[PDB]
Amino acid sequence: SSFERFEIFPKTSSWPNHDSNKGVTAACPHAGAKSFYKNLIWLVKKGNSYPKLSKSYINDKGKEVLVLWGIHHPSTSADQQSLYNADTYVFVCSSRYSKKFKPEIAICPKVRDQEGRMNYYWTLVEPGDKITFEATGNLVVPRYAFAMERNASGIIISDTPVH
Amino acid sequence: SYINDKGKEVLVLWGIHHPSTSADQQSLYNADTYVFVCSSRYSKKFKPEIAICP
Amino acid sequence: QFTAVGKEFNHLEKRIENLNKKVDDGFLDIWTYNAELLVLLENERTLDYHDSNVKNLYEKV
Repeated sequence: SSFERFEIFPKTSSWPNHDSNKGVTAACPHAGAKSFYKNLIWLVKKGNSYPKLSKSYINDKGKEVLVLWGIHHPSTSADQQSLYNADTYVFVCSSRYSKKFKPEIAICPKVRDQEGRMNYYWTLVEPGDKITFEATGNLVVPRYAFAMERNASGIIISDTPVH
Repeated sequence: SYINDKGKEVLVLWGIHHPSTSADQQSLYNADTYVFVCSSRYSKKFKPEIAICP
Repeated sequence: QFTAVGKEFNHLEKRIENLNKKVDDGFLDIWTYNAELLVLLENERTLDYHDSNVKNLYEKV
């Protein structure tokens, strides 16, 4: 009933110790060029260090907010070292939600020229609640979240015209 | 360990604690720890996620 | 009642999938049967009614 998309962690200001430009891949091409998702930022190390990441967001919107993030799982340790650190963790928790993630580094079957994996996660933030992201690597970070209120419906899979 | 001597099902509950800081963790308990519970049916290991939450 | 009949399950939720389908198919069967009979029975009565009225008209005369 009241859906809207807003920049939760601005690219220009939110990530001073990390690289937010180099987070593109051939797996998500835009104009035939290496790109990435608009609503998430793939953070890579700045220089030769990836310092402990710590960012939090209080929901100031008068409704539930939908947060999404991703955890990256590179195929090789040489790749892992080159993007981020060796032993890492990602930790997300609100007042309701709480999960730690641990980067499973492995060479998987090649999908879309890609031998790595990227798991996608989400949670709803209560009106007035706080959500903390913490990491030492591998965290695909949120850039855009969605503010909303639900109404108790379905999904049609059809080629039928609209009018 | 506990053997169920009651002639019926018994309901067991327990909790795993996750402190905010390593200084707190050290002061209550050791640095690297684990909790392991198993019956003949149930079996799970737990690993203390130490983090500052809301 | 306002309903969205559709539901979506993954490759590991085949059982609730089939529970959902059982709900859709059980209601289908109930409605189909009842609707058929409701028609068959009220149609008998309607036609009887019409016969009844004529009869009563001829009988009054």
